[PDB]
Amino acid sequence: DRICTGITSSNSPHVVKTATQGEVNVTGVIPLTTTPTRSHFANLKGTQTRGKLCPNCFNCTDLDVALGRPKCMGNIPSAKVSILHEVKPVTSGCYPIMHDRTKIRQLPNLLRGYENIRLSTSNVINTETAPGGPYKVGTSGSCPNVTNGNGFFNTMAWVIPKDNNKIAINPVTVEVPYICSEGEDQITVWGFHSDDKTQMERLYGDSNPQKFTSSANGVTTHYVSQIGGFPNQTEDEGLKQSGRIVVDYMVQKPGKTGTIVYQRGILLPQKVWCASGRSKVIKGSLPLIGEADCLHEKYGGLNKSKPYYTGEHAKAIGNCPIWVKTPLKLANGTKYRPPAK
Amino acid sequence: DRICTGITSSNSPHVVKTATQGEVNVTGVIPLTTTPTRSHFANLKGTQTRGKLCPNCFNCTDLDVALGRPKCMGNIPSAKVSILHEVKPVTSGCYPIMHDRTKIRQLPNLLRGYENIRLSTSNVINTETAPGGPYKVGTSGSCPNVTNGNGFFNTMAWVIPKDNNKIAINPVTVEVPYICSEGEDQITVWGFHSDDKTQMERLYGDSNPQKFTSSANGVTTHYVSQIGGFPNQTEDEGLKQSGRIVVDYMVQKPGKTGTIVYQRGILLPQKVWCASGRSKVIKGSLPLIGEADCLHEKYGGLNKSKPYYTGEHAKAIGNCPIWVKTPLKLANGTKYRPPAK
Amino acid sequence: DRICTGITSSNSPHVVKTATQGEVNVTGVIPLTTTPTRSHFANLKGTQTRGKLCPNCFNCTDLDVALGRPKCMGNIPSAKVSILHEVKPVTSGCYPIMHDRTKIRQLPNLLRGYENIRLSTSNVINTETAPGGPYKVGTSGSCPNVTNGNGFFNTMAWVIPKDNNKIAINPVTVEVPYICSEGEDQITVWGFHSDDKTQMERLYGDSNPQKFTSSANGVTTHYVSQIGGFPNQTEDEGLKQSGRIVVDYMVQKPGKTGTIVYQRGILLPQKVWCASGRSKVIKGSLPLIGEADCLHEKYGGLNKSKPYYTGEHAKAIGNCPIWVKTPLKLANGTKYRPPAK
Amino acid sequence: GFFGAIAGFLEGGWEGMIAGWHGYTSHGAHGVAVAADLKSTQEAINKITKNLNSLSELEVKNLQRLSGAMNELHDEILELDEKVDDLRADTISSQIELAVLLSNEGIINSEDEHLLALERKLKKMLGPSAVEIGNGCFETKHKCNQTCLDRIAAGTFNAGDFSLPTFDS
Amino acid sequence: GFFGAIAGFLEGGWEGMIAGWHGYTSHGAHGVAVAADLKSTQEAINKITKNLNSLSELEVKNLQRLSGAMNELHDEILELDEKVDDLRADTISSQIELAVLLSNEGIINSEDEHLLALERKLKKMLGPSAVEIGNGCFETKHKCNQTCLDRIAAGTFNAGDFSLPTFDS
Amino acid sequence: GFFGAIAGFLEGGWEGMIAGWHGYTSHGAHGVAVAADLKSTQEAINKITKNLNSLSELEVKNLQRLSGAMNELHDEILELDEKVDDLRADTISSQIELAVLLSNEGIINSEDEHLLALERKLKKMLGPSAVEIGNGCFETKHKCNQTCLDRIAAGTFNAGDFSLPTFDSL
Ligand SMILES: CC(=O)N[C@H]1[C@H](O[C@H]2[C@@H](O)[C@@H](CO)O[C@@H](O[C@H]3[C@H](O)[C@@H](O)[C@H](O)O[C@@H]3CO)[C@@H]2O)O[C@H](CO)[C@@H](O)[C@@H]1O[C@@H]1O[C@H](CO)[C@H](O)[C@H](O[C@]2(C(=O)O)C[C@H](O)[C@@H](NC(C)=O)[C@H]([C@H](O)[C@H](O)CO)O2)[C@H]1O
Ligand SMILES: CC(=O)N[C@H]1[C@H](O[C@H]2[C@@H](O)[C@@H](CO)O[C@@H](O[C@H]3[C@H](O)[C@@H](O)[C@H](O)O[C@@H]3CO)[C@@H]2O)O[C@H](CO)[C@@H](O)[C@@H]1O[C@@H]1O[C@H](CO)[C@H](O)[C@H](O[C@]2(C(=O)O)C[C@H](O)[C@@H](NC(C)=O)[C@H]([C@H](O)[C@H](O)CO)O2)[C@H]1O
Ligand SMILES: CC(=O)N[C@H]1[C@H](O[C@H]2[C@@H](O)[C@@H](CO)O[C@@H](O[C@H]3[C@H](O)[C@@H](O)[C@H](O)O[C@@H]3CO)[C@@H]2O)O[C@H](CO)[C@@H](O)[C@@H]1O[C@@H]1O[C@H](CO)[C@H](O)[C@H](O[C@]2(C(=O)O)C[C@H](O)[C@@H](NC(C)=O)[C@H]([C@H](O)[C@H](O)CO)O2)[C@H]1O
Ligand SMILES: *[C@@H]1O[C@H](CO)[C@@H](O[C@@H]2O[C@H](CO)[C@@H](O[C@@H]3O[C@H](CO)[C@@H](O)[C@H](O)[C@@H]3O)[C@H](O)[C@H]2NC(C)=O)[C@H](O)[C@H]1NC(C)=O
Ligand SMILES: *[C@@H]1O[C@H](CO)[C@@H](O[C@@H]2O[C@H](CO)[C@@H](O)[C@H](O)[C@H]2NC(C)=O)[C@H](O)[C@H]1NC(C)=O
Ligand SMILES: *[C@@H]1O[C@H](CO)[C@@H](O[C@@H]2O[C@H](CO)[C@@H](O)[C@H](O)[C@H]2NC(C)=O)[C@H](O)[C@H]1NC(C)=O
Ligand SMILES: *[C@@H]1O[C@H](CO)[C@@H](O[C@@H]2O[C@H](CO)[C@@H](O)[C@H](O)[C@H]2NC(C)=O)[C@H](O)[C@H]1NC(C)=O
Ligand SMILES: *[C@@H]1O[C@H](CO)[C@@H](O[C@@H]2O[C@H](CO)[C@@H](O)[C@H](O)[C@H]2NC(C)=O)[C@H](O)[C@H]1NC(C)=O
Ligand SMILES: *[C@@H]1O[C@H](CO)[C@@H](O[C@@H]2O[C@H](CO)[C@@H](O)[C@H](O)[C@H]2NC(C)=O)[C@H](O)[C@H]1NC(C)=O
Ligand SMILES: *[C@@H]1O[C@H](CO)[C@@H](O[C@@H]2O[C@H](CO)[C@@H](O)[C@H](O)[C@H]2NC(C)=O)[C@H](O)[C@H]1NC(C)=O
Ligand SMILES: *[C@@H]1O[C@H](CO)[C@@H](O[C@@H]2O[C@H](CO)[C@@H](O)[C@H](O)[C@H]2NC(C)=O)[C@H](O)[C@H]1NC(C)=O
Ligand SMILES: *[C@@H]1O[C@H](CO)[C@@H](O[C@@H]2O[C@H](CO)[C@@H](O)[C@H](O)[C@H]2NC(C)=O)[C@H](O)[C@H]1NC(C)=O
Ligand SMILES: *[C@@H]1O[C@H](CO)[C@@H](O)[C@H](O)[C@H]1NC(C)=O
Ligand SMILES: *[C@@H]1O[C@H](CO)[C@@H](O)[C@H](O)[C@H]1NC(C)=O
Ligand SMILES: *[C@@H]1O[C@H](CO)[C@@H](O)[C@H](O)[C@H]1NC(C)=O
Repeated sequence: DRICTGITSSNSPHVVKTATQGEVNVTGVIPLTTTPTRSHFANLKGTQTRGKLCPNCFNCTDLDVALGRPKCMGNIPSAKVSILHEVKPVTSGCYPIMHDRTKIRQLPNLLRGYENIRLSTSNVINTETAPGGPYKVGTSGSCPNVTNGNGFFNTMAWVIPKDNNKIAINPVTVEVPYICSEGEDQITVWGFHSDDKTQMERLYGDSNPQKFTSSANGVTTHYVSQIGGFPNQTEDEGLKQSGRIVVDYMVQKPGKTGTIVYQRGILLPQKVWCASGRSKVIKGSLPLIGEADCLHEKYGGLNKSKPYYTGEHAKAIGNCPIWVKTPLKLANGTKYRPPAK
Repeated sequence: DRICTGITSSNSPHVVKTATQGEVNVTGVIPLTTTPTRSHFANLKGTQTRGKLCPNCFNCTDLDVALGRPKCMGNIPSAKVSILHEVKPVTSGCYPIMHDRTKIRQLPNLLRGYENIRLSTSNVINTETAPGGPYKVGTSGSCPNVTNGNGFFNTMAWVIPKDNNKIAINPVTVEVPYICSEGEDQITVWGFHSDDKTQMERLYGDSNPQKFTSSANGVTTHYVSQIGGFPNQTEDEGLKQSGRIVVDYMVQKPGKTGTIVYQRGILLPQKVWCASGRSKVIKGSLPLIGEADCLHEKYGGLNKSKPYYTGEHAKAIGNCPIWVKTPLKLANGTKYRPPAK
Repeated sequence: DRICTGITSSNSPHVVKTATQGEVNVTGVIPLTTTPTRSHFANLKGTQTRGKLCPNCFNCTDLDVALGRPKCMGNIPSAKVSILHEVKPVTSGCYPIMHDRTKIRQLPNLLRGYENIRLSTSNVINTETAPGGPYKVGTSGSCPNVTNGNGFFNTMAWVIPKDNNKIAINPVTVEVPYICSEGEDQITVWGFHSDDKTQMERLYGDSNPQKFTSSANGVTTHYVSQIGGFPNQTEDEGLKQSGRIVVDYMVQKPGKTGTIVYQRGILLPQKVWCASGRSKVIKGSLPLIGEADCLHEKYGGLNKSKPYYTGEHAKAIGNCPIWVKTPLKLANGTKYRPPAK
Repeated sequence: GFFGAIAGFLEGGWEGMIAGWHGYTSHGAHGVAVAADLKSTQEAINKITKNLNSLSELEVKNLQRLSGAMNELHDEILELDEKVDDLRADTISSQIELAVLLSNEGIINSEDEHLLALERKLKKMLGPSAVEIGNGCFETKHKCNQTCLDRIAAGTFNAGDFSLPTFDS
Repeated sequence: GFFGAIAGFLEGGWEGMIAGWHGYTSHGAHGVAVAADLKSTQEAINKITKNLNSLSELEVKNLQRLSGAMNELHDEILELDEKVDDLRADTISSQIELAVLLSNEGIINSEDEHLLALERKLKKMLGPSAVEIGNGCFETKHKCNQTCLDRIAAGTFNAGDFSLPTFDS
Repeated sequence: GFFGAIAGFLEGGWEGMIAGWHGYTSHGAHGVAVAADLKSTQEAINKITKNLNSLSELEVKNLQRLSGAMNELHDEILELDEKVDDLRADTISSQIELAVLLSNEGIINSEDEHLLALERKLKKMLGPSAVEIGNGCFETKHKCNQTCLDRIAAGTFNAGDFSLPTFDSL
C-alpha cells in the first residue's frame, strides 16, 4: 500500500492577502476588526470625566461660570478627561454681552483643557487704587447675587467714576499682577461697558467712543467702544438694558504680568482663574451615560473587543481599537484545494 | 553517474540588502524607483484643476479678481484641486494700493483654498444708511468700468461725506452682517483711502491721520493712516495719483458678524466672497499643459510608473509614487555564485 | 549505534517575544537598548555648537547682544546647531526695559534659530530726516559705551525733539526699508521711551500717553505708553532712572518693508539684524563641556552605543539612538530546552 | 505551496479530512482511506493563536484635541492638527496592514512545512521496510486500511503489527 | 544559504544553466551535463511577481498645502507643516524599506528551499535503485548524459528506460 | 519548534553541548556522547550578526525645536509641535518593535532548519550503509563513541575507518 501526506478540502469563503501568492481563499479566518455603532457618550472607565465645569451649578452654562456670573459659583472638580459639548458656548444670564466682538466665548473651552481649575479668592486689581480717578463699584439687577441683591460678574468690577470724577480721561495703564500658585496659569477676565449717548455722560461724563488695549505674552489686542445703536440683548438675564458690555480674557503664564490700557467704562479684573495640569479633551455631547473603555468623537462610548476597527476615524481617548483602512482578517485554516480525484 | 540539484551562474552587477546575509549580488532585479525629471505642470487626470481664479477674466490677475477690479468680474468655477502660482500675488491695475501694509496680497491664495468660490450678489452694507453722516460714492479714472466710465473695486465703496458734511468724526462702528449661504465662509474686503493734506481736507474735511479697527473671530487689527509722503505707485493703472488706499480682508465664519470701526476715508465692504468646501492646493506654475496622474511641487506633472521614487520630496497630489530615501530594488534572480570548479 | 541531531541546554534567564511562540526563554541575547544617564551638555561632534550668541562679549547676555547694548557688540559666529539655554532671556544692563509688555525677550531665541546672524552696518532710518520735526539723539549714563561715555542701544536711536520743537504730534508714519542681502530675514528692533509727567514735558513737550503701531507681513501691533507710576527697574544698569522704555521687534521677510506709526518718545530702529539659513535648536544648559555624538534635551550630551534607547523621550539632535517603549533584545542563542531524560 | 508544486506533492485535497487541516491518506485494495493528524492541526492552531495575541498587543497614543488651540481663533492651527491626526491614522494603518500581511504569509506558507514534518512522523512509524518515494508518499509491504491509518494518525501504529521490522525507540 | 553551507550543498554555480535559475547537473563519463528546471524557475518568478504587486498596492495620503495657513502671516504654522511633511516622508520611507528588505529576505532565502524541492522531483523520477547522498546529489547505477538530463528536467525520465526499477506512478 | 514537535524530534536538550548551539549525539554501549557542530553554530551567529547590523542601519530625522515658534507668543503651535514629536516617537517605536519581533521570529524558527541541515552533513559522512529513521536519527552498523563523534563534528569522519562503504566524493 501507498501512504501519503495530505491536506484537507473544505468550503473556503474567506479571503486573505499574501506577499507571494496574492489573495487566497482559506477555510477559516479570525476577524481582526469591527465597524462600531454610534452610541451615547459615557464616563471613561477608570477616570473621572468632566462635562459641565460646575456640575452642581444648576441653570448655569459653562460660559456663565467662567465669567463668574453671580449664583454660578460652585465646586469645580479636577479631571484628567473632559468633554467639549459646546463648540460655541453661550451665556444664560447677567448683563447683556456682545459676545462675537471678542474671543470670550471659547473661555470655558480653554479652561476645561486644564486638569485643575479654581477661581482666585483675592482680587487681582484694587478698584480703590485703580488709575482713572476715584471709583465706586457698580451693580445691576440683571446680575442678582447669592442674597439676591444687585450684583455683577465676580471676575470683574464695573467701576464708575465718583461725582467729583465725571470727566473724560487719557488712556491710563494698570499692570495686572500674577497671583496664582506654583505652576498655575492665570486666566484674567476683563472688559468694558458702553451705552447710549445720554447714559455714557451720566455714568462716565464722556459720550465719545472709548479705547481699550490689553497686552500679554507678546499679544496686543485693541478695542474701540460703540455709542448706542447696539445689537439686541441675547443670552442674558432677560431684563431690558440700554447698554452692552464687551468681555475678553487674557492668559498669563507663570510669573507673567499683563497690562490693560483703558478709558471710561472699564471692567477691571477681580477674581481670576488659576489652572494647572492638562485634561484630555474630545468633542462629545451631554449627558454622559454609563461607562466605556473608549470615548470616540464619532461613536461616543464604546467598549473594546477586536484590536482594530473600521469606519470613521476621529479623535478618541481611553482603551480604544486602532483604526485601519480595511477589515483585516487573520487566517485560521488552510488555503483552498480542489477535491482530489 | 551523479545527478545533483544546482543553481545557475551569471553576471551579477545588482545588489540588494537582506536581513540575515547583508548585501548580496544578484543576477536580476526589478527596480522599484525612478528619479523624476522636472516637467511643465498639467491638469490632474480625473479632476478639474484650477489655475487662474477667473479663467474668463482676461488681463486680470487673481488679486485683481479678488479685489473686484472693474472689468475683472466673472464666473469662478469650482475645483477640488488648485495650483498656487503666485507666492506673493500682485495687482495689475486700478487705484494705487499700499499692499505690504496689510495681509491683503494673500487674499486670492486664501480663496483658492476653497472648492467653491462666488461673489455675493447683494451689498453687505448699504452706503446710504452707513454710520458717519450722509455719503456719496466716489470713483476714479484709475478704475475704468466695462463702459470705460469711472469706477472702483466692486468689493468696496469709496464713501465720501457730502458738501454739508465735510467734517471730522469720532470712530464709528459698523456691524458687517453674515450674508452667505449654508456652510459658506464669508470673506469681507475693506480698507481706507488717504491723501496729502490738501486733498484730505477737500474730500473729508480733516487732514489728521484717521484710524481704523476691525474685529472678527477673536482677531483684532488696528491701522493708522498716513498723510502725504506716500510710497510710489506700483501695480496700478499707471495714472498719476496723489492718494493711496490700504486694503485688508476679514474672515467671517458661518453666521458670524464682524465689526469695522472707522473714521474718514473708509472703504466700506460691498460685495463679499462666499466660499465653501476645501480645495487641495500645491505650489506650481502656469500654464497647465495636458494631463498627468500626479502633480509634484518640484517635478511638475508626471505619470505613475514605478511604485516609488527617489529625489526631492515635496508636496504632491493625485496618483503619485511614494518617496523613498534610496533606489530600492526587488530581487528578481539568484544570489551570485562563482563558476563551479 | 544511533546518531542523532540535537540542540544544547543551558541556563536561559533572557526572554524575547516571538510572533508564533509568544515569549520564550533563550540562552543568549544581544541588548539593543540602554537607559542613558543625565550628563552635562557639550559640543556636537563634527559641528560647531552655538551657546551664547556672542562668545567674546563678556558680561553680556544674549538679550543684551540682541538689543545692541553698548560694550556688547562683537562677532556672532554661524552655527548649524544651537542650544536654547534661556526660556525667558534677561538683560543685565543699560536703560530699564519693561520687558513683559512686548515679546522682546524671545528676540535672541529667534535669532539663534538662524544659521547666520549679523548686525547691519548702516542705519535703516536716518534720524535727521525721520518724520516728526528735527531731532537730537539722546543717550544715558545707564548705557556707558567702550570709552564710558553716555550711550544707548546700538539697534535704536532715542530721538529727542530739539529745544524749538518741544511740541505734541499726530501719529506719523515711517517706512522701514529692507536693507539686507538676497535671502536674508531682517529683524527690526524699535520701541519707545516714556517718563513721568514732568520729564515727558521736558523731553517731548507733551505729557499725554503716546501711541505706537507697527505693521509687517500682515502682523500689526498697537501700544499705548504709560505716564509715571512705573513698576520697579530690573535687569538694567542699576543706575536709578525715572523713565522706562518698551522694546519690540519686527520681522521683515526678504524684500519686505515694514511701517512704524509713532508719536513722542519713539526709539527709531538703527542697526538691524540680518539672518539666514536654519540652525537646529534644542533646550539645554551652559557651559558646553567636551564632545558628544548626540545632544539630548533630557540627558544632555551622550555617545551612541546601542542602536536604540529607553527612558525619557525628548528633542535630540546629532548621531542619536532611537527611542523605544521597551528594552528590546536580539536573540543570540537557542530557545530553552530542558536536560535530556 | 511552491515547494509542493516543484516536489510533485499532491496539489488537491481530501474532503474526508474533517477532524483536522493536515494528515494522511492510504491507497490500497480497500480503496482510499483518509485520516487527519490532530497534532499537526493543533500546532498550526497554536501558532496562529500566538500570532493573534501578538497583533493584539500593539498600543498607540490616543489622538485628542489640543488643550490650547481654540475654535475660530486658532482654526489654521486646528487644520494642521487635523492633518496630523489624519496622517497618524494613515501611517499606523499601513503598518498594521503590513504586520498582518506578513502574519498570513507565514501561516499560508507553513502548510508544506507541516507536510514535511508529517513525513518524518510517518516514516519512523512505518519502519525500515518501507520505501520513501519523495513526493510525500511511502510504499508499504503491508495493507493499511482505515483502521491502520487511524493508528498512524494517532501515533500508535506499530510495524510489528505485521511482523515487520521497526526503528526501536 | 545557511542550510546549504551546513548541508554541504555545492556553493558554486553553473554558467551552462541559462534557461532557468534552478535545475540539475549530471556528472559522469560524458563529462558534466547541465539543465535548468522550468517549473522551479517559474514558481520563483511568480512569487516575486506577486511580491511586486503587494509592494505596489500600498497607498498613502497625499501631502498638500494647508488651505487656511497664509504665507508670511502664518510662517510659524507653515514651518510645523513643513516638519509634518518631512517626518511623514521619513517614516513611510523607512517602513517601505523594511517591507522591501523582508521581501528580498524571502526571495534570497527561498533558494535552498527550491533545491530541496528539486530533490523530491529528481528522487521519484530516478526510482528506488538510486542512492540519496544528502548533499543534494543522487548516485545512479546507470549513465546519464545531456540527453538523459533533458528528459529529467522535462519530467519524462523513466527508469525502465535503463531496465531499472521505478516507483510505480 | 513546531516542525520538530510534529516530526518527533527530541524536545529536550544536551548540557554537554558547550562549544556550540547545535550538533550531534551518539547512543551505543558507551552510553551517550555529545559533540557540538561549530559550522552550524557559526552560521547561526553570522545570521544574527548580520541581522544586528540591519536593525542598526535604520536612520530617522532628528526631532528639534521649530526655529520660528517663540515661547509664550506661540504656545498653541508649540503644543502641536510637542504632539508631532510624541506621535513620531510612538510610531517609529512600534515599527522598530515589529522589525525586532520578526528578527527574533526568524532566529528561533531557524533552529529546526539547522537540525535538518545537520542531518545532511551527518548522512553523507555515514555512507550508504547507515539507516535514516526520520526523527533526526541514523542507525549505524558500526560503533561510534566520543572520539568517533568528534570526527563527525569536524567533518573528517570516514566510513572506511570501519570497513564500511562510502559515497565517494568530488
Ligand atoms: C437710567 C434710566 O432711566 N433707565 C431706564 C430707561 O429710561 C429710558 C427713558 O429715560 C427715556 C426718556 O427719554 O430715554 C431712554 O433712552 C433713550 C435716550 O433718551 C436717547 O438719547 C437714546 O437715543 O435712545 C434711548 C432709547 O430710546 C431711556 O432708556 O429705560 C426704561 C424706562 O423705564 C427702564 O427700564 C430703564 O431703567 C433701567 O431698567 C433696568 C431693567 O430694565 C434696571 O432696573 C436698571 O437699574 C439698573 C440695573 O440694575 O441694571 C440699576 C443699576 O444700578 C445701574 N447700574 C450701574 C452700575 O449704575 C444700571 C445701569 O444704569 C444700566 O446698565 C444702564 O444701561 O441700571 C434701570 O436703570
Ligand atoms: C485734486 C487735483 O486737482 N489733482 C490734480 C493735480 O493737482 C495738483 C495741483 O493741485 C498742484 C498745485 O497745487 O498740487 C499738487 O499737490 C501738491 C499739494 O498742494 C501739496 O499738498 C503736496 O504736498 O504737494 C503737491 C505739490 O508739490 C496736486 O496734485 O494735478 C494733476 C496734473 O494734471 C492732475 O492729474 C490731478 O487730477 C487728478 O488726475 C487723475 C489722473 O492722474 C484723475 O483724473 C483725478 O480724477 C480723479 C480720479 O479719477 O481718480 C477724479 C475722481 O472723481 C476723484 N475721485 C473722488 C472720489 O473724489 C479723484 C480724487 O479726487 C483723487 O483720486 C484724490 O487723490 O480724482 C484727478 O483729480
Ligand atoms: C531727570 C532728573 O533730573 N533726574 C534726577 C532726579 O530728579 C528727581 C528730583 O529732581 C525730584 C524733582 O522734584 O523728583 C523727581 O521727580 C518727581 C517730581 O515730583 C516731579 O518731577 C514728577 O512729576 O514726580 C516725580 C516723583 O518721583 C525727579 O526725577 O534726582 C536724582 C537725585 O538727585 C538724580 O540722580 C536724577 O538725575 C538723573 O540721574 C540719572 C542716574 O541716576 C542720570 O545721571 C541722568 O542723566 C541722564 C541719563 O544718563 O539717564 C542724562 C541723559 O543725558 C538724559 N538723556 C536725555 C535724552 O535727556 C537722561 C534723561 O533725562 C533721563 O534718563 C530720562 O528719564 O538723564 C540724570 O538726569
Ligand atoms: C448682594 O447685593 C447687595 C445689594 O445689591 C449687597 O448689599 C449692599 O451693598 C451696598 C454696598 O456695600 C450697600 O449700599 C450702601 O453702601 C454705602 C457705601 O458707602 C453705605 O454707606 C450705605 O449705607 C449702603 O450700605 C447696600 O446697603 C447693601 N445692602 C443692600 C440690601 O443693598 C450685597 O453685599 C451683595 N452680596 C454679596 C455677597 O456681595
Ligand atoms: C473564493 O473567493 C470568494 C470568497 O469571497 C468566492 O466568491 C464569492 O462567492 C460568493 C458566494 O456564493 C458569490 O457571491 C460569488 O461566487 C463570489 N462573490 C464575490 C463578491 O466575490 C469564491 O467562490 C471562493 N472560491 C472557493 C473555491 O471557495
Ligand atoms: C481557529 O479555528 C479552529 C478550528 O478550525 C478553532 O478551534 C476549534 O473550535 C471549535 C469550536 O469553535 C471546537 O469545537 C474545536 O475543538 C476547536 N479545535 C479544533 C477544530 O482543532 C479555533 O478556536 C480558531 N481559533 C481562534 C483563535 O478562534
Ligand atoms: C557585485 O556588485 C557590485 C556593484 O555593482 C560590483 O562592484 C562594482 O564593479 C564594477 C565593475 O567591476 C565597478 O565599476 C563598480 O565601481 C563596483 N562597485 C562597487 C560598489 O564596488 C561587484 O563587482 C559585483 N560582484 C560580483 C561578484 O559580481
Ligand atoms: C460706468 O461709468 C459710469 C460711472 O462713472 C456710470 O454712468 C452712470 O450711469 C447712471 C445710470 O443710471 C447715470 O445716472 C449716471 O449719471 C452715470 N454717471 C456718469 C458719470 O456718467 C455707468 O453706469 C457705469 N457702468 C457700470 C458701473 O456698469
Ligand atoms: C524577472 O527576471 C526574469 C529573468 O530570469 C524574467 O523572465 C524572463 O522574461 C522574459 C520576458 O518576459 C521571458 O522570455 C521569460 O519569462 C524569461 N526569460 C528568460 C530567458 O528566462 C522576468 O520577466 C522578470 N520579471 C519581471 C516582473 O520583470
Ligand atoms: C525564563 O526567564 C524568566 C525571566 O527571566 C525566569 O523567571 C525568573 O526567574 C528568576 C530566578 O532566577 C526569579 O528570580 C524571577 O522572579 C523570575 N521572573 C519571572 C518573571 O518569572 C525563568 O526562570 C526562566 N526560565 C527558565 C527555564 O530559565
Ligand atoms: C562713546 O562716548 C561718547 C558718548 O557721549 C562719544 O563721544 C562724544 O560724542 C559727541 C557726539 O555728539 C561729541 O560731542 C564728542 O565726540 C564726544 N562728547 C563727549 C562729551 O564725550 C563717543 O563717540 C561714543 N562712541 C564711541 C567711542 O564709539
Ligand atoms: C553572539 O554569539 C555568542 C553567544 O554565545 C557570543 O560569544 C562568542 O561565541 C563564539 C562562538 O562561536 C566565540 O567566539 C566566543 O564564545 C564568543 N566571542 C566573543 C568575541 O565574545 C558572540 O560574541 C555574540 N555575537 C555578538 C555580535 O554579540
Ligand atoms: C434687533 O433689533 C433691531 C432693531 O433694534 C432689529 O433691526 C433686528 O431685526 C432685531 N433682531 C433680533 C434678532 O431681535
Ligand atoms: C480493516 O482492518 C481489519 C483487518 O485488518 C478489519 O477491521 C477489517 O478488515 C477492516 N476494517 C475497515 C473498517 O476497513
Ligand atoms: C546520449 O545518450 C544517447 C545514446 O544514444 C544519445 O542521445 C547520444 O548518442 C548520447 N550522447 C550525447 C552526447 O548525447
